[PDB]
Amino acid sequence: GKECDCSSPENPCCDAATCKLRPGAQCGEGLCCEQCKFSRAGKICRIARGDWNDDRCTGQSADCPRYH
Repeated sequence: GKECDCSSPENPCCDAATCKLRPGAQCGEGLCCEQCKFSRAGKICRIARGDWNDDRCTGQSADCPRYH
């Protein structure tokens, strides 16, 4: 599988030995993740352009997906 919580091998929020959150933070990298923390759900992890469901950052998500 793949547990690379982050993509940077120098990030303090993740770990290179296991490519995953090293500290007790809540994320290694994303658009809705404070310095080692999960933003608050109901947040905007992106901005669609016409009609659909925005990428409301979840209370357990740090990056942002994409529907359109």
